[PDB]
Amino acid sequence: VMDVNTALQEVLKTALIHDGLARGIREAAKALDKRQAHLCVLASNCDEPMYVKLVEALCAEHQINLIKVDDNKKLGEWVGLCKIDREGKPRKVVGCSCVVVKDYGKESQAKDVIEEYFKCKK
Amino acid sequence: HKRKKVKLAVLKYYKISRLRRECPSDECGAGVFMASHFDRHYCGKCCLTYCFN
Ligand SMILES: [Zn+2]
Repeated sequence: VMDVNTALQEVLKTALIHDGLARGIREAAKALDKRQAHLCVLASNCDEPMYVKLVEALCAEHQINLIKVDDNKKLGEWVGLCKIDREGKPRKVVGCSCVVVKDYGKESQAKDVIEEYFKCKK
Repeated sequence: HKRKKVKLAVLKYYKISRLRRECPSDECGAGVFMASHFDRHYCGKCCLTYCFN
């Protein structure tokens, strides 16, 4: 079934290959303030309370759709700041807490996040 | 001797209430923050230096 996990992987890869993915918090900050965002997702595994609270306030300001991933390293692997190392499993994964989609890039299966938007709207 | 750049743990310019100003320029603004020194204000990427007494 086309769930939000596989569709999220798809849209994040598509954003990456078209250079429309701003990884981090400083880049997420300036991108969110510039009103050039399309989607934001933060990781549950953040011990810092100010980070999560700031992301909630900033996302709430422009009311963009929100997703969770529940693992800092998994989200880092998804966004693509890693080295493949001749296999599907990669090594030396860098945690990425927040990432904002500057551009979808290619309109392939982009509807699924909007489907999830209606699911939250419900 | 060479300069060794100092590291900061996180960025805290917010509380939505911003705690610094933003560079009034064509190229940059609304997201780039102007340094608030003890006397002056200064934008890093552009060098606009609003002195204030
Ligand atoms: Zn500037």
